[PDB]
Amino acid sequence: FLGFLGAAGSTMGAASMTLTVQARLLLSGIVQTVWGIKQLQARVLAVERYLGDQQLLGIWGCSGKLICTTAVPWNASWSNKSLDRIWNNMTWMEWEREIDNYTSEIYTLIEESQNQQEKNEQELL
Amino acid sequence: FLGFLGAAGSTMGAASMTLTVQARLLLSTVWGIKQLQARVLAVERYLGDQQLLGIWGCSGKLICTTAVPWNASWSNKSLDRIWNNMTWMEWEREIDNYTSEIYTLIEESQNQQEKNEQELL
Amino acid sequence: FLGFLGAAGSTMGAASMTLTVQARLLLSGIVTVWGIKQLQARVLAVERYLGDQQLLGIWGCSGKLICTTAVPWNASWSNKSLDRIWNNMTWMEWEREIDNYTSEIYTLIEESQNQQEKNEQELL
Amino acid sequence: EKLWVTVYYGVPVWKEATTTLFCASDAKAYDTEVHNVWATHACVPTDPNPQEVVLENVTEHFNMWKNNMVEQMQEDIISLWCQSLKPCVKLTPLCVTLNCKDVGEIKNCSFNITTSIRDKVQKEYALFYKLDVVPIDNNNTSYRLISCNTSVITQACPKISFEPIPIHYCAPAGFAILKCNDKTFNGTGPCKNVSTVQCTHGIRPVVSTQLLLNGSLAEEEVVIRSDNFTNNAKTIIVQLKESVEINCTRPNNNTRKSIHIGPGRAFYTTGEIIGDIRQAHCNISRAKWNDTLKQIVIKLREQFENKTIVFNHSSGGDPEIVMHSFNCGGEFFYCNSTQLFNSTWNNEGNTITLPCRIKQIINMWQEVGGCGAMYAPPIRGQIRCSSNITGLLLTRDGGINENGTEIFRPGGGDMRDNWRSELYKYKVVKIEPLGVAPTKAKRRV
Amino acid sequence: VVLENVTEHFNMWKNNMVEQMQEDIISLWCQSLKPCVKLTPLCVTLNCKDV
Amino acid sequence: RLISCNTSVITQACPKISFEPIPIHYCAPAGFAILKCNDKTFNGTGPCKNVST
Amino acid sequence: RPNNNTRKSIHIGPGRAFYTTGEIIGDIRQAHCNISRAKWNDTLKQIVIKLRE
Ligand SMILES: *[C@@H]1O[C@H](CO)[C@@H](O[C@@H]2O[C@H](CO)[C@@H](O[C@@H]3O[C@H](CO)[C@@H](O)[C@H](O[C@H]4O[C@H](CO)[C@@H](O)[C@H](O)[C@@H]4O)[C@@H]3O)[C@H](O)[C@H]2NC(C)=O)[C@H](O)[C@H]1NC(C)=O
Ligand SMILES: *[C@@H]1O[C@H](CO)[C@@H](O[C@@H]2O[C@H](CO)[C@@H](O)[C@H](O)[C@H]2NC(C)=O)[C@H](O)[C@H]1NC(C)=O
Ligand SMILES: *[C@@H]1O[C@H](CO)[C@@H](O[C@@H]2O[C@H](CO)[C@@H](O)[C@H](O)[C@H]2NC(C)=O)[C@H](O)[C@H]1NC(C)=O
Ligand SMILES: *[C@@H]1O[C@H](CO)[C@@H](O[C@@H]2O[C@H](CO)[C@@H](O)[C@H](O)[C@H]2NC(C)=O)[C@H](O)[C@H]1NC(C)=O
Ligand SMILES: *[C@@H]1O[C@H](CO)[C@@H](O[C@@H]2O[C@H](CO)[C@@H](O)[C@H](O)[C@H]2NC(C)=O)[C@H](O)[C@H]1NC(C)=O
Ligand SMILES: *[C@@H]1O[C@H](CO)[C@@H](O[C@@H]2O[C@H](CO)[C@@H](O)[C@H](O)[C@H]2NC(C)=O)[C@H](O)[C@H]1NC(C)=O
Ligand SMILES: *[C@@H]1O[C@H](CO)[C@@H](O[C@@H]2O[C@H](CO)[C@@H](O)[C@H](O)[C@H]2NC(C)=O)[C@H](O)[C@H]1NC(C)=O
Ligand SMILES: *[C@@H]1O[C@H](CO)[C@@H](O)[C@H](O)[C@H]1NC(C)=O
Ligand SMILES: *[C@@H]1O[C@H](CO)[C@@H](O)[C@H](O)[C@H]1NC(C)=O
Ligand SMILES: *[C@@H]1O[C@H](CO)[C@@H](O)[C@H](O)[C@H]1NC(C)=O
Ligand SMILES: *[C@@H]1O[C@H](CO)[C@@H](O)[C@H](O)[C@H]1NC(C)=O
Ligand SMILES: *[C@@H]1O[C@H](CO)[C@@H](O)[C@H](O)[C@H]1NC(C)=O
Ligand SMILES: *[C@@H]1O[C@H](CO)[C@@H](O)[C@H](O)[C@H]1NC(C)=O
Ligand SMILES: *[C@@H]1O[C@H](CO)[C@@H](O)[C@H](O)[C@H]1NC(C)=O
Ligand SMILES: *[C@@H]1O[C@H](CO)[C@@H](O)[C@H](O)[C@H]1NC(C)=O
Ligand SMILES: *[C@@H]1O[C@H](CO)[C@@H](O)[C@H](O)[C@H]1NC(C)=O
Ligand SMILES: *[C@@H]1O[C@H](CO)[C@@H](O)[C@H](O)[C@H]1NC(C)=O
Ligand SMILES: *[C@@H]1O[C@H](CO)[C@@H](O)[C@H](O)[C@H]1NC(C)=O
Ligand SMILES: *[C@@H]1O[C@H](CO)[C@@H](O)[C@H](O)[C@H]1NC(C)=O
Ligand SMILES: *[C@@H]1O[C@H](CO)[C@@H](O)[C@H](O)[C@H]1NC(C)=O
Ligand SMILES: *[C@@H]1O[C@H](CO)[C@@H](O)[C@H](O)[C@H]1NC(C)=O
Ligand SMILES: *[C@@H]1O[C@H](CO)[C@@H](O)[C@H](O)[C@H]1NC(C)=O
Ligand SMILES: *[C@@H]1O[C@H](CO)[C@@H](O)[C@H](O)[C@H]1NC(C)=O
Ligand SMILES: *[C@@H]1O[C@H](CO)[C@@H](O)[C@H](O)[C@H]1NC(C)=O
Ligand SMILES: *[C@@H]1O[C@H](CO)[C@@H](O)[C@H](O)[C@H]1NC(C)=O
Ligand SMILES: *[C@@H]1O[C@H](CO)[C@@H](O)[C@H](O)[C@H]1NC(C)=O
Ligand SMILES: *[C@@H]1O[C@H](CO)[C@@H](O)[C@H](O)[C@H]1NC(C)=O
Ligand SMILES: *[C@@H]1O[C@H](CO)[C@@H](O)[C@H](O)[C@H]1NC(C)=O
Ligand SMILES: *[C@@H]1O[C@H](CO)[C@@H](O)[C@H](O)[C@H]1NC(C)=O
Ligand SMILES: *[C@@H]1O[C@H](CO)[C@@H](O)[C@H](O)[C@H]1NC(C)=O
Ligand SMILES: *[C@@H]1O[C@H](CO)[C@@H](O)[C@H](O)[C@H]1NC(C)=O
Ligand SMILES: *[C@@H]1O[C@H](CO)[C@@H](O)[C@H](O)[C@H]1NC(C)=O
Repeated sequence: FLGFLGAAGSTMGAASMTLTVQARLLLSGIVQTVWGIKQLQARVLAVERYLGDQQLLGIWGCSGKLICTTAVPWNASWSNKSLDRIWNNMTWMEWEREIDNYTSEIYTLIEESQNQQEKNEQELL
Repeated sequence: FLGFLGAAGSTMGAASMTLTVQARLLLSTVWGIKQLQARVLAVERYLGDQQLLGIWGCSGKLICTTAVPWNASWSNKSLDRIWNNMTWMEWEREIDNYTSEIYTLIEESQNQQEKNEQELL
Repeated sequence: FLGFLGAAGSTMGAASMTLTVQARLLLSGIVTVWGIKQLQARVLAVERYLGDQQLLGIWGCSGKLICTTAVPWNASWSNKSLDRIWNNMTWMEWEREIDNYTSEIYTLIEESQNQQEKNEQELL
Repeated sequence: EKLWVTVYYGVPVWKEATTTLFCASDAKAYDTEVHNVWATHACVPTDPNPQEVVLENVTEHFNMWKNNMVEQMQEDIISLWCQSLKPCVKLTPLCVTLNCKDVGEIKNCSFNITTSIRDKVQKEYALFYKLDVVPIDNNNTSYRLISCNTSVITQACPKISFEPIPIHYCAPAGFAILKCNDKTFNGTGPCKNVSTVQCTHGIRPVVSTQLLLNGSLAEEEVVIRSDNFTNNAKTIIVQLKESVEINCTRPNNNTRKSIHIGPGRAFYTTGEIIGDIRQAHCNISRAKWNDTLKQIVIKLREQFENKTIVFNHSSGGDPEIVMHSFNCGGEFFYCNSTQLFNSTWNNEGNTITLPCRIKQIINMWQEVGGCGAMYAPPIRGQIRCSSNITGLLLTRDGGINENGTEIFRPGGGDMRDNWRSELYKYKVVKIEPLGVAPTKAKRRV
Repeated sequence: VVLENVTEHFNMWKNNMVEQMQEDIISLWCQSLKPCVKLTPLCVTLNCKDV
Repeated sequence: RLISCNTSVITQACPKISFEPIPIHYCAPAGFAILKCNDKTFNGTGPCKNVST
Repeated sequence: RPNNNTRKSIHIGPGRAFYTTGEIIGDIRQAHCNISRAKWNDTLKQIVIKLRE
C-alpha cells in the first residue's frame, strides 16, 4: 500500500518506478452563504490546477503517458552530476532545488525541437 | 443545433455517424453568482467525463477498444440482437445497474497495461 | 525568442515555426467588486480554451499541434497555390479570405473521422 | 497534385471583441490598514518587468471614440464609489431647518438634534458653506441641506482615504492588449509602431472637470485629437509636452468635533476654527501657462481651424459643471477659473491666483448613477497638494460669426472624456489559435 | 499515508491557515444576524426599579 | 440605557438559529495537500520526523 | 377605468415621495369590463362537451 505521497523523501530511482500511485489523485475529478462562495472560488482551483499541467504535458511528448522523452542534449550550464549520484543517494525534493532557476530555461527549449519534429513529420509525407 | 440529440430512436448501428453532432455541444449581485455557478457547472460536466476518457483508452478519440473479457453473467445478446433491433436508450436501461461494476473492470488490466511500457523502457 | 505574439505579421513560413510560443502563455498568466471581476474573468479564459480544445480533440488531433486531415480541399473557396499563401501573406491576412467558410469547413473536418474510426475498428 | 488540409494550433488572429478586465497594482502601498476606496489592496500584486514585445510588418486600425473598454472604466468608478459609501454612517435625519448666523465664507449653523436616546433635545451646532445649504423663505435665516429633496445624503467613510494611487488594468489570459506609440498619433487610424503588451500601464483613476491632472506627458510635442472639428457639441482632448504645475493649499486650520446623531452612527463636522480665516486658492505660474498656450495654438492654427481664434470662460448657468472640480486630501473644490482664458490670440503678475470655494456635500455620482449624495468629512489641519496639469478639455460654442472664428469654452462637462486621454492607445482582442491551410500530407494511418 | 525518511520545517505562529480560520468566524457570525429582527428603537430611557 | 448605544447597532441573535458548535473539517482542494506532524511533544517551530500527509 | 387625475407628491420625510390621487377630474364611475355574450357561453358549451367523457 503506497498511497498518496509515498516514497517522497526516499531514493530518486525508487520513486521512478512508482509514478502511478500518486498521479491518480491529481487526476479523477469525478464526483465519485459564506462557504457557498468559498466553494465556488476553490472548485475552480480544482479544474485550474489539473488542466494547468495537462497543457504543458500534451505539448511536449506526453499524450496519455507519464514518461515521454525529448531530444534536448542536456546542456552543461546547469548541474551535471553523474548517474550514480542522481539516482542513488538523492531525492526529488533536493533535485528541484538545485535546478529551480533553470526550470523555465529547460522547459522553453522543449517546445522548440518539437515543432521541428512536427514540421519534419508533415514535410516527410 | 442541426442534430443535437438527433437519431436517438433509430437503429443502434446508425450511431456510427451522429457522435460528432452531439459531442460538439457539451459546453456550447447574487443573480450573477447563480448564473456563474451554472457556467462552472458545465465546466465540470464536460472534462469530468473527459478525465475518465483520458484515463483508460480514449485520450483524444471517440471509439477505443478494451481487452476486458465481458463475461456472460449479464445479458447474452449477440451482435445482431444488439446493433440492429435496439436503440441506445433501451440498451442503457438493461445494463444500468451493472455499469458501476463495469467501469472499475476496464481500470483493471489498464494500470497493469501501463506497467509493460515502463518495464520495456 | 520572439516573445508572445512575435512573428504575427511576418511570413507564413516563419510563422509555421513558432506555433507553440502562443500556446504556453495562453491560459497561465498572473494567477469584493474587484473580486467578482477577478473570478468572472479567470473562468472566462478556462471555458474559452476548452471551447476550442474539443475542436482539436475531435477532428484529427489528440494533444498534438500539427495533425493532418483527409478532407480533400474542395475548390469552392480560395484556390491560391502553395507558392502564394506560404510566401507573402500573414495569418491575419489569410483569415480574412476564409472566415465565412469555417462553418462549413469545421463540420467537414470533423467528418471523415468517424469514417476512419470504423476502418481501424473493423480491421481488429 | 491533389491538396489536402491541415490544422494549426497557435495562429494569431485578433478580430477584437469585449471582455472583463483584471486589476493590478504596483504593490507600493506599504501603509497597511488604509484600505482606500478603489480596493487597491484587493487587486493582484507582484507584476514586475512589463516585458513588451515589438510587432513588425503589421498594420491594423486603432480607434478611441468607438472604444468600449473606457465604458468599463467609467462603469467601475460608478460602482467603486457607490459600494464604498454603503457600509458606514448615514446622516439622513439632518434634513432639519437650521437657524444659522454669519460668522462670511463659513456659517455657524445650529439646530435641535435628537441623540441616541429618543425624546431628548440637545442644542448642537456645526459649520456649513453656502454651497451646501439653501433657504426656503423671503428674508428669514432658515436653512436646509441642498440635496434633501428626492435624494439620500450619506457620510463618506472617515477612515478610508481618497488618495489617487495608480492601478493597472489587465485582460484575462488568451486576450491581448495592443498599443500604439507612433509619433503624433491621429486618434483614429492605422498604426505602425504596434507593440503587444502583457497588460496596460498605470491608469490614474482621478476625477476632474475642465482640466486633467497627473496624466502622462506627450512623447514628442503637443497633440490635439478629436472626432470632427466641424461640429459644435463634440469635445476636444489635448495633451501637453511640458507639465504645468500648481503649488497650492487651503489655509483653513480648524478642529473636528464628533456630534452624535444616534444608535452607533456618528456625524463628523468641524468645530472651533482656529486662526485667521482664509479662502481656498491656487497659484498657476505665468510664463509657464501662456507659454504653454502658445505651444497649443501652434497647431491649433493647422488644417482644422484656420485663424482668428479666441479663448473664453465657461458658459455659466448650472454651477456644478462650469467651474473646475478638484480633489486632494479628502476635500472637494469648486474653483473660479476664468483668469486662465481671459486673453485673445491673434496675429504683469508673476502667478495666477484662482479663487475657489469648498463644497462639502457633493452630488456628482448621483446624477449619473443614482447611488446617493456624499458628505465629505472635514480634514484636520491645513492641507497642501501639488499636481501637474497634463491636459485640458475644450469645447467650441455654436453660433454664427462672419468676421471671426467661434470662441472656445472649457466646460466639457463629461465623465467619459476624462479617461479617454490616457486610454487613447489601447485595444483588446481575443486570440483564437485555430486555423487551416493546405499542404501535401495524407494522414497515412 | 505515513512518510518515512522525511524532514520538513514547520511553524504555527505564522501559519496562514489559522488566519483564514479567524476570517470565517467573523463572517459566519456577522452574516447570521442580518436577515431577521433588529431592535434599534430600544436605546431609550429605562425607568428601572430593582426587584 | 443599554450599554452598547455607543458606536454599535444592536441587533438580536436570531431565534431559530442555534449556537451549538457542530464539528467541521477543513479540506484542501484537488492539487493541494496538508502536512501533519503527529510527533510526540511537538515544540512548535522546528524539524519534525513523523510527517504524515 | 375612468380615473383621470393629477397625482400628488407628499413630503413623507428626507428625500422620499408618496404618490396618491387627490384631484380627480370629471365624473366618477365604477370600473366595468365587457365579456361578449354568444361567444362566452359558446366557449362554456365547448368546455362541458369534452367533459362528457
Ligand atoms: C497628483 O499626484 C501628486 C503626487 O505628488 C499628489 O500630491 C500628493 O497628494 C497627497 C494627498 O494627501 C499628499 O499627502 C500625502 O499622502 C501620502 C499618502 O501615503 C502620505 O504618505 C504623505 O505623508 C508624507 O509626509 C509626512 C510629513 O507630512 C510624512 O510623515 C510621511 O511619512 C509621508 O512621507 C502625505 O500626507 C502629498 O503630500 C502630495 N504630494 C506632493 C508632492 O504634493 C496630488 O494630490 C495628485 N493630484 C490630485 C488631484 O490628487
Ligand atoms: C456659534 O454660536 C455659539 C452660540 O451657541 C457661540 O457660542 C458658543 O456656544 C457653545 C454652546 O454653549 C459653547 O460651547 C461655546 O463655548 C461658545 N463659544 C464661545 C467662543 O464661547 C459660538 O462662539 C459661535 N461660533 C462658533 C465658531 O462656534
Ligand atoms: C516603433 O515604436 C517602438 C516603440 O513601441 C520602437 O521601439 C523603441 O525604439 C526606441 C528608439 O527611439 C528605443 O529607444 C526603444 O528601446 C525601443 N523599444 C524597445 C522595447 O526596445 C521602435 O523602434 C519603433 N520603430 C521604428 C522603425 O522606429
Ligand atoms: C468665478 O470667478 C470669476 C472671477 O472673479 C467670476 O467672474 C466675476 O463675476 C462677478 C459676478 O458678480 C462679476 O462682477 C465680475 O466682473 C466677474 N469678473 C470679471 C473679471 O469680469 C465668476 O462669476 C465666478 N463664478 C461664479 C459662478 O460666480
Ligand atoms: C510633475 O512634474 C515634476 C517636475 O516636472 C516631476 O518631478 C520629477 O519627476 C521625475 C520622474 O518622476 C524625477 O526624475 C525628477 O527628479 C522630478 N523632479 C524633481 C525636481 O524632483 C513629477 O514627477 C511630475 N509628476 C507628479 C505626479 O508630480
Ligand atoms: C507516526 O504516526 C503514525 C500515525 O500518524 C503512527 O502510526 C500509529 O502508531 C501507533 C503506535 O503508537 C499504532 O497504535 C497505530 O495503529 C498507528 N497508526 C496506524 C494508522 O496504523 C506511527 O507509529 C508514528 N511513527 C513514529 C516513529 O512516531
Ligand atoms: C377632501 O377633503 C378636503 C378637506 O380636508 C376638501 O377640501 C379641500 O381642502 C384642501 C385643504 O384645505 C384645499 O386645498 C382644497 O382646495 C379643498 N377642496 C376644495 C374643492 O375646496 C376636499 O374638497 C375633499 N375632496 C378632495 C377630492 O380632495
Ligand atoms: C527509508 O526508511 C526505511 C525505514 O526502515 C529504511 O529501511 C530505508 O533504508 C530508508 N531509505 C532511505 C533512502 O533513507
Ligand atoms: C549552454 O549554456 C551556456 C550558458 O549560457 C551557453 O553559453 C551555451 O551556448 C549553451 N550550449 C548549448 C548547446 O545550449
Ligand atoms: C550517498 O551514497 C554514496 C554511495 O554509498 C556515497 O557517495 C555517500 O554515502 C553518499 N553521497 C554523499 C555525497 O554524501
Ligand atoms: C537562483 O537564483 C537566485 C536569484 O535570485 C539566487 O539567489 C540563487 O542563489 C540561485 N540558486 C542557486 C542554487 O544558485
Ligand atoms: C464472470 O462474470 C462476473 C460478473 O458477475 C465477473 O465478476 C467475473 O469476473 C467473470 N469471470 C471471469 C473469469 O472474468
Ligand atoms: C445467456 O446465453 C444463453 C445462450 O448463450 C441464453 O439462452 C440465455 O437466455 C442468456 N441469458 C440471459 C439472461 O439472457
Ligand atoms: C424487433 O423488435 C420488435 C420489438 O419487440 C419486434 O416486434 C420485432 O419482431 C423485432 N424484429 C426482429 C427482426 O427481430
Ligand atoms: C438492477 O439491479 C438492482 C440491484 O439492487 C435491482 O434492484 C433492480 O431492480 C435492477 N434493475 C433492473 C433489473 O431493471
Ligand atoms: C518583414 O520586415 C522585414 C524588415 O526588414 C523585411 O525585410 C521583410 O521583407 C518583411 N516581410 C514581409 C513579408 O513583409
Ligand atoms: C464544392 O463546393 C461547391 C459549393 O459549395 C459544390 O457545388 C461542389 O459540389 C463541391 N464539390 C465537391 C467535390 O464537394
Ligand atoms: C463571407 O460571407 C459573408 C456573408 O454575406 C460576406 O458578407 C463576406 O463578404 C464574405 N467574405 C468574403 C471574403 O467574401
Ligand atoms: C428648535 O430650535 C429653535 C431655535 O431657536 C428653538 O427656538 C426651539 O425652541 C427649538 N425647539 C425645541 C422643541 O426646543
Ligand atoms: C433682510 O433684512 C435685513 C434687515 O433690515 C436687511 O438688511 C436685508 O437687506 C434684508 N434682505 C432682503 C433680501 O430683503
Ligand atoms: C428641492 O431640491 C431640489 C434640488 O434638486 C431643488 O431643485 C428644488 O427647488 C427643491 N425644492 C424646493 C421646494 O425648494
Ligand atoms: C484622422 O482621422 C480622421 C477620421 O478618422 C480623418 O478625417 C483625418 O483626416 C485624419 N487625420 C490625419 C490622417 O492626419
Ligand atoms: C462631424 O460633423 C460633420 C458635420 O457637422 C459630419 O458631416 C461628420 O460626419 C461628423 N463626423 C463624424 C465622425 O460623424
Ligand atoms: C513647489 O514646491 C516644491 C517643493 O519645495 C518646489 O521644489 C517647487 O519649486 C515649487 N514650485 C513652484 C512653482 O512654486
Ligand atoms: C493648526 O491648528 C492646530 C490646532 O489648533 C495647531 O496645533 C497647529 O499649530 C496649527 N497650525 C499652524 C501652522 O499654526
Ligand atoms: C506670457 O507671460 C509672461 C509672464 O512674464 C510675459 O512676460 C509674456 O509677455 C507673456 N506673453 C504673451 C504672448 O502674452
Ligand atoms: C465670451 O463670451 C461671452 C458670451 O456672451 C461674451 O459676452 C464675451 O464678450 C466673450 N469674451 C470675449 C473676450 O470675447
Ligand atoms: C480680462 O480682459 C479684459 C480685456 O478687455 C480686461 O479689461 C480685464 O481687466 C481682464 N480681467 C482680468 C481679471 O484679467
Ligand atoms: C458613551 O460614549 C460617551 C462618549 O464617547 C462616553 O462619555 C460614555 O461614558 C459612554 N458610555 C458609557 C456607559 O461609558
Ligand atoms: C523550540 O523552538 C524555539 C524556537 O523555534 C527554540 O528556541 C527552542 O530551543 C526549541 N525547543 C526545543 C527544540 O526543545
Ligand atoms: C382627464 O383629465 C385630464 C386632465 O389633464 C385631461 O387631459 C383628459 O382629457 C381627461 N380625460 C378625458 C377623457 O377627457
Ligand atoms: C348564448 O348566448 C346567446 C346570447 O346572444 C344566445 O343567443 C345563445 O342561444 C346562447 N347559447 C346557448 C347554448 O345557451
